[PDB]
Amino acid sequence: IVKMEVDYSATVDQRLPECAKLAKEGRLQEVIETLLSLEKQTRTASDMVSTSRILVAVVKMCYEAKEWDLLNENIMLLSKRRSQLKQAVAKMVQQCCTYVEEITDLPIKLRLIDTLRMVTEGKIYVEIERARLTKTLATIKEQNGDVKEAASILQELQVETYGSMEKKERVEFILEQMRLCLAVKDYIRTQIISKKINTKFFQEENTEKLKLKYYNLMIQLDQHEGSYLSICKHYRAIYDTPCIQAESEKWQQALKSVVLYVILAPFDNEQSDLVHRISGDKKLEEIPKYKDLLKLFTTMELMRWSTLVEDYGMELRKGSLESPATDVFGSTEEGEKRWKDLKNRVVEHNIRIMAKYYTRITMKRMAQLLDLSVDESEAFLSNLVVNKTIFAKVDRLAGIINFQRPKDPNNLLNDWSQKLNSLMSLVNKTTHLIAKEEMIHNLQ
Amino acid sequence: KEIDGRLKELREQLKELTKQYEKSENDLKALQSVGQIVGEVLKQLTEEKFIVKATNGPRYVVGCRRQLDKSKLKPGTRVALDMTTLTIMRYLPREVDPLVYNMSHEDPGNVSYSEIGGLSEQIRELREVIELPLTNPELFQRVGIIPPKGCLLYGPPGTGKTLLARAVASQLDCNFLKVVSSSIVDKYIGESARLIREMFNYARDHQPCIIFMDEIDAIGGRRFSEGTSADREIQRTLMELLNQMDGFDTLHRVKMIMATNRPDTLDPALLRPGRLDRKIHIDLPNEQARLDILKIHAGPITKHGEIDYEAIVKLSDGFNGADLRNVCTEAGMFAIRADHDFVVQEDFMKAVRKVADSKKLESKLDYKPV
Amino acid sequence: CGKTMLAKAVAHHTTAAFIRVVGSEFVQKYLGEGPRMVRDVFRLAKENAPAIIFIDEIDAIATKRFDAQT
Amino acid sequence: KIMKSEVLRVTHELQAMKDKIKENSEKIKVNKTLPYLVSNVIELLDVDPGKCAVIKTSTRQTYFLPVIGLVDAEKLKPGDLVGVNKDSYLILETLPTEYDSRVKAMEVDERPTEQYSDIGGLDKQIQELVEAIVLPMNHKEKFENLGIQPPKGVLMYGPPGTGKTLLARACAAQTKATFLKLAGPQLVQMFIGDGAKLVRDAFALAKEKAPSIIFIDELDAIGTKRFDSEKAGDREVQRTMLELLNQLDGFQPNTQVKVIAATNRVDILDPALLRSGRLDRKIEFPMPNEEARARIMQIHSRKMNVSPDVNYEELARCTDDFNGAQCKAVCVEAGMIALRELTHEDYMEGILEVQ
Amino acid sequence: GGDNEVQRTMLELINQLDGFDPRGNIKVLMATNRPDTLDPALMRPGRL
Ligand SMILES: Nc1ncnc2c1ncn2[C@@H]1O[C@H](COP(=O)(O)OP(=O)(O)O)[C@@H](O)[C@H]1O
Ligand SMILES: Nc1ncnc2c1ncn2[C@@H]1O[C@H](COP(=O)(O)OP(=O)(O)O)[C@@H](O)[C@H]1O
Repeated sequence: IVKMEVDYSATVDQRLPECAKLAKEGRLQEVIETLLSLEKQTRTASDMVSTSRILVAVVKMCYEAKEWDLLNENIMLLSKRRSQLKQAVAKMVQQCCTYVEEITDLPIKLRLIDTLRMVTEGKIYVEIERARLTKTLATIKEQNGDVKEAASILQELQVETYGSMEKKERVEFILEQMRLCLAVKDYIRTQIISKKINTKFFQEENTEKLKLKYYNLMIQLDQHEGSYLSICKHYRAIYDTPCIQAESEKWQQALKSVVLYVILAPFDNEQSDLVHRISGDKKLEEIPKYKDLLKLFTTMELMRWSTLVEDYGMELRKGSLESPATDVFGSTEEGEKRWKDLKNRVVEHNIRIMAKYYTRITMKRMAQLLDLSVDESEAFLSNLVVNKTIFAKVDRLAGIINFQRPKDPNNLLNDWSQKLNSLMSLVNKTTHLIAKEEMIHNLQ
Repeated sequence: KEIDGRLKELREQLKELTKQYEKSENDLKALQSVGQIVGEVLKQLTEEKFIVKATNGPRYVVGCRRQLDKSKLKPGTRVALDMTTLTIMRYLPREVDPLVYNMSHEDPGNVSYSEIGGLSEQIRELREVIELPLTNPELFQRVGIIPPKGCLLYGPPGTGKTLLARAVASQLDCNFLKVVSSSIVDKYIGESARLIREMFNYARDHQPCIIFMDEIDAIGGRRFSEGTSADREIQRTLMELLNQMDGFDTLHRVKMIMATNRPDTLDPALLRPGRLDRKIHIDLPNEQARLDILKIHAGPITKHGEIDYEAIVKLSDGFNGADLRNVCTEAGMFAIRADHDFVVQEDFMKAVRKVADSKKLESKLDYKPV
Repeated sequence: CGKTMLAKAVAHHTTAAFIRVVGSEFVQKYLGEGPRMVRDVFRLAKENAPAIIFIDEIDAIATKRFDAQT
Repeated sequence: KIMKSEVLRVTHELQAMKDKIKENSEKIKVNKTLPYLVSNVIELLDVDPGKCAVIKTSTRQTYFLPVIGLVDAEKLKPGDLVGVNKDSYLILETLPTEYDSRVKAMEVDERPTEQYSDIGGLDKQIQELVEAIVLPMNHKEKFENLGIQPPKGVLMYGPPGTGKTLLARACAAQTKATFLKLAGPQLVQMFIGDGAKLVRDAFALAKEKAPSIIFIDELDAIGTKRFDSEKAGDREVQRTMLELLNQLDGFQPNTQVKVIAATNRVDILDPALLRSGRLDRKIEFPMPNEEARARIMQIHSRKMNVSPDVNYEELARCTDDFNGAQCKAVCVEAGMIALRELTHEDYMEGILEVQ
Repeated sequence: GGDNEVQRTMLELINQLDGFDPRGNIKVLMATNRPDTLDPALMRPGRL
């Protein structure tokens, strides 16, 4: 930073070890003060290596003489005297980081926060920030997982993540704080941090247990409130990882989860694309979920969930592994919520398939097909139409419904004319075909 | 084998060769090719009637016959016409400023921007004005602000501005536009602001364009008293430039990097915040920065471990990296003299004193900063 | 004062057509149709009695009187 | 095996292939022998759903020949003066462009004939710049194999009459390459960008015509010492100065076209042109001593045989603070009076006449 | 910029009466009342 004026390498070499011997147990503070004067002299002489060695020696003397309190105000004075040399203080924090991690003790938490206060004065991205990250991670381990330190590690990561990250160390630090955030069970902030970090991909092509760990912590975050389409998308994003690391149990249970989720997701054009892409997989045939997907994806079958709970509901009781199935539906509280989420999901599916097949269906039959009463069937029918999914008009006094838009006489005669022209074209094609086949058949 | 190996000769002579009969037909095809006149459709008269200005002659109207996709044609689109076929036979997109294109797409093979020392602050200034807005718009979305537009570099004529401009040009080499800000003058009254609008339209076509132009003082000026017709052409060119870069419609993801030598003579209207968001002065190289540049320039030099670099630092002061390859050069043909394979420290001392005595003569080595 | 905030207003204070014209754009190769466009814009103005014509950037380009014709 | 069938096709397919372009070329070369429309290339890289072009014709027309049907855009770089079909409205063939009116032939000497023997006095300096300029021309391959790119900018500073102009032309003659001379004191043009345009086409002309010698005179006039007063701030000449700066690196590859700048006082330049990749070889041009001045005028008068046995020693004594130009004027003053003085005494008055 | 066409004429006239190859055929004489010639007044000792 600034040019060195007067070096004292000879002075520190001839005196510092002698000072250490004179204060082996640290009972003398005049020795600390005289090295403070010496490092002040070198600081005014703008020497960095001499000051750094003095600070390293001072903390080392405090380590061996185990004066924890006197260390606290000593490092406070050193870091607050005039701010000294940024290289020297960055060094001194580093050996302090190396020392606080070896002695468990009770007041190391006080040591951790003390250095945190010394480094939080600024100068984070510049002059060492990994020490502060390690101290915050060290605090997490000391408190064994809570909400206050999880918030602290939440509000710390952003500066160093944006400034100077590591393709392994930084992302693991992000993974090690979101799990605490999910442990706190905060959802808005955990969603915000997850979506601001997942933009940094294209390293997962060489992941060992990182992309899967990220995903398996954000599975609970999404599915907690309402997510069902993003659930299937990253459950297939953890399905393609056993493709390169073929382990049967995780692979098969991932297949069971993604197949169940992709069907369970609310109907949309994108979900139709995923279910068609998922279907036809060569490696998916050997599981009962293959039969479940083939039945429940297409051909507009009557998805009577009362029948499905025994026809294809065996995954609840016993399957090949039934570990994802028990996680989804075998649970008590969240399982019954997902059971109800299967219960309705097949109701809109049955309404949707009935929309393209039956124009007018009596109220009793539709309620029986939906496995509900008249009022519940009309309530869901109202739920579809307010979403503009289906074109439905009901006479509630009569209990009769219609799905065909009233045909305006303009386009009604247009399709009649198009039907006429199609017939006219068919006459032309048939006439040419029969007359020419007539010509071939009378070549005799 | 004689019937085998004599074959392998004769067909190879051709392949790429004997590729002439069709080249002949193509140029004969050109010989009877109709040349279709070119205009810009000002506006669409009706669904089948389109008002088109010939680039030179009058506005005609033409009409697509059966399948020319009249919907995709827009007021201002480019179509081919014929004074005989009465219609548009095919449609054509736009232009790209060709003269500017090649001189902006012929960036020579440079070295990395890390090969110049002492300007790390300027390097990170370039990163947080170019890379940051496009890589992470989500952070600025949480911020809710627009990224800055441009940055100015000024100082002594020897700083590394050309190296930095060439290094950032070599970083992309595909969407980087270089401007020298002096080919604007031409024989005709036109084609002065027409070109300026054209690569601005090119900057509209490609979002991540980095526009570099040098010597704003070559168009800037302070104020022209008793202006000449050539002076008057600057001020309308400057005004057109100002109203096309700031104006009423702004640019998106387009950043302008400009450099000059006289900051005081620049027009105050351009340098106000909003057009020039940041002003950066590249100062004198530091003594340790000069040491790093000297080591960089003396990399591939046959020398042993006796060179007193500190002596060079003490003697050579106020000397840009320009003067340092001079010293490296001057030690070069000093080594050529007497036919010495290696370079001795005395050659560097001769170079330092000769360059120092060279530099004594010149005064006012740098303009004062604003 | 903006010098156009009264033209963007007023045209809405009393409902009236507003045209930017732009003098700098007008001086171009379309000098032959320059008379025609003035006729066209005047006809547009005459078509809607509630209208105002607003022309900009006259000083620098549009018929400066002290500098000789170039 | 299968040769005799292959080549009876091949040689036939070779000769008939080439004959039809011989027909076609003719069919387009007569059109190339009748082009009429300048090529103001307004390019589009129209990739076929490769390239394309717009040609502002001479008759004020525009023709969008598709994909440029005859000439590759690698060589057909934009500009003007490239053959266009008068009937087919297609790009025909490249042809030399226009060298900016003044630059077409400002003062360009095709080949100088002045020899290195008639100049002298500064032989150490003249040999120094020959090694830095002439050798990079004749033995250019030696530098190419060595790996060191020769420097290009040589600044030759010294009071007038030191033989800078002859030395530059003599060096150009030795290189046997194109020589281009720039009237530096008159590059200050009232027209905006005129001097910038002139220097561009001078560099363009030099690049198009051999490894040349760009001999720019009056570098002090071109570049001010940045001593900025409101009397004159070198505002409009800083335009042209940085223009010369950005064209100094145009010929860095293949290391051709050297720049020689002649002035009297190098101190009147800012540290812009004194750059290692730019003008770097500054060579002093002092007034010759008594021996050198006597030798210079003796060489000048070598073609004069009127007065035998003139040792010019008294002339050397009387030639105090005189230039090589002054020595030439002194000797030719004898060449004007030595009719019908004569020996060792018809030389003094030459300097006295000028003032 | 005051008298630049004069300078245009000066450049071309020097190119014309430079002689190139010396020739005793053509002659040139320049007559004024005051020696107000430009900078070529020092090149002319070789020419005029
Ligand atoms: N900071 C620097 N580091 C390395 N080389 C430099 C530096 N500054 C100048 N040079 C030398 O100067 C030449 C580049 O000219 P430059 O100074 O970039 O022109 P400008 O300052 O007008 O942009 C190169 O040959 C380079 O070696
Ligand atoms: N060493 C020399 N040998 C022969 N003639 C010389 C020499 N030095 C100068 N001259 C004369 O000087 C004239 C060149 O003058 P000029 O180019 O104005 O001087 P400078 O190159 O120093 O500016 C030539 O006509 C030439 O006759």
